[PDB]
Amino acid sequence: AASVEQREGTIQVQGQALFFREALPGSGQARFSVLLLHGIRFSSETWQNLGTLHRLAQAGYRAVAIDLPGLGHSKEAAAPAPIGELAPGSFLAAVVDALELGPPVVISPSLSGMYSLPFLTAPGSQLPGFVPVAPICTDKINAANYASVKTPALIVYGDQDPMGQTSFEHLKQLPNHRVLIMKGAGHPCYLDKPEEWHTGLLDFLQGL
Repeated sequence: AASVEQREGTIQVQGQALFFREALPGSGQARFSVLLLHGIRFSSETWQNLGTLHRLAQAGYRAVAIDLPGLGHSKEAAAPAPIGELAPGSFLAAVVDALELGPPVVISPSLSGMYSLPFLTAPGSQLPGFVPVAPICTDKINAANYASVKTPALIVYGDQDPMGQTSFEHLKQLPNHRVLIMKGAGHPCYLDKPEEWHTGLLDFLQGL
């Protein structure tokens, strides 16, 4: 195909440089943008090697994966908050603004929950789609705020992941959601069953 991918992996966000990898259609046109976050043991590089950025690009989407503060090639950036608490919801807004992605579908697994959830619930921040993958901090957002989010959600998790069921109890409070349970998969379920993950993901993005 004619998929263009760049890793100018550098944008200034709240005074710090963050690394990012990107893949887009090539014509330069895309239905909308998809922002991918990562777990503490991974980074944007994991999405690249898994083929996700490329897959999404050839399907007509602009795919952008960043490295969160202190991880990956963003090692010298300082995290806005410590593991244990929510990061400012305005952090990802700055990210989106620097890359000029426009309202994006946010894929948020594990650790990134601390960044994505506060953003999903930020004032006036109505996203096109949200794809949580056993995020942390789901219990830090109260029912009232979850019920206020109208953005479509695809709750994905592996049935072998104890955080799957736990986080689901809170996430199910999202008004518009669908569940994608990956049988025989663990916490990083997208790595255990790539085909099932990519198929479910694309199917979801199509219905937006």
